[PDB]
Amino acid sequence: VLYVGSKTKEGVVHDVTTVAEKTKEQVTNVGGAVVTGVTAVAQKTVEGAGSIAAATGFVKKD
Amino acid sequence: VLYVGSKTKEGVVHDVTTVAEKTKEQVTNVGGAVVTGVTAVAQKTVEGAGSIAAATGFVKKD
Amino acid sequence: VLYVGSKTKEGVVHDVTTVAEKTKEQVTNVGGAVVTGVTAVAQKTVEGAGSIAAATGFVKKD
Amino acid sequence: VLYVGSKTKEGVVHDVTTVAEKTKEQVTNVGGAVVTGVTAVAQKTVEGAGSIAAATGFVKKD
Amino acid sequence: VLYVGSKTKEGVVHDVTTVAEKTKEQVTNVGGAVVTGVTAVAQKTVEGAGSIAAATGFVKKD
Amino acid sequence: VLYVGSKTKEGVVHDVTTVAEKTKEQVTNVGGAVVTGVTAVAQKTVEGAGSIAAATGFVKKD
Repeated sequence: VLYVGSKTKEGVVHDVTTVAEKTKEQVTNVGGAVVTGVTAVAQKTVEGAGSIAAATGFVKKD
Repeated sequence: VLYVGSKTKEGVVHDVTTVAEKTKEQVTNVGGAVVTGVTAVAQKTVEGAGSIAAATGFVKKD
Repeated sequence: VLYVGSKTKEGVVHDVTTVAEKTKEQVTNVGGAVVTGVTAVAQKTVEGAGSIAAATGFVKKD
Repeated sequence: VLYVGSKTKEGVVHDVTTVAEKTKEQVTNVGGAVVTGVTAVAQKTVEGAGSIAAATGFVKKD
Repeated sequence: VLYVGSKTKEGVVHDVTTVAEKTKEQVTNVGGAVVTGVTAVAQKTVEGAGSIAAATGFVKKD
Repeated sequence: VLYVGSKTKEGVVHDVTTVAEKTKEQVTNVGGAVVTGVTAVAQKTVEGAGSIAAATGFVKKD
């Protein structure tokens, strides 16, 4: 790898605008995994066997 | 790796705007994992076997 | 690794604006993990087997 | 006139609800009479020759 | 006139609710009569020749 | 006129609620009569020739 004058953006999250007006919500969770908000995960590299990256709303009952 | 004049952004989260006006919410969680807010995870590298990176709303009952 | 004039940003979270006006909330958690606020995790490297990085709203009943 | 146990309502205006959300308006009046709001006139009696009662948006160039 | 146990309401204005949210307005009046707000006129009796009662947005160039 | 146990309301204005949120306004009046607010006029009797009662947004260039 060798960069020369490189305006690079690599593994990036941006400009995630989210408006909400007069919105009702209601959750009744029992042992599950409810996800309702904003999730902005930015990575570059994940190694490994059996790994898990960026696990939103994940239920693992192995 | 070798950089020369490199305006790099690597593994980054930004500009996550979030407005909310007159919004009701209500959660009744029992042993689960409810997630409702803003989550901005930025990493670059995660190694390892069986690891977990960026685990929002995760329930692990292995 | 070798940098020369490198305006680098690596493993960074910024500009996470969050407004909230006249918003009700109500949580009734029992042994779970409810997460409702802002979470800005920024790392660069995490090693290890079986590790966990950036675990929001996580329930581990292994 | 003679009342006995008389729940009378005579010459009355009520319960004039008026909502407005995200509404633009723009008037360019020149010598006229522009009327844009809420007008609730309640009278009982008006006598006289040539009189005028309850004159909204009225232009009189006699 | 003679009242006996008379819950009378005569010449009355009430319960004029008026909400407005995020509303622009703009007036450019020149010698006219622009009316934009709430007007609640309640009278009972007006006598006289040539009189005027309850004159909103009125232009009289006689 | 003779009252006996008479809960009378005569020539009355009440309960004029008026909310306004995030509302712009702009007036450029030149010799006219711009009216933008709340006006609650309550009278009972007005006599006389050529009189004027309850004159909102009135321009008289006779």
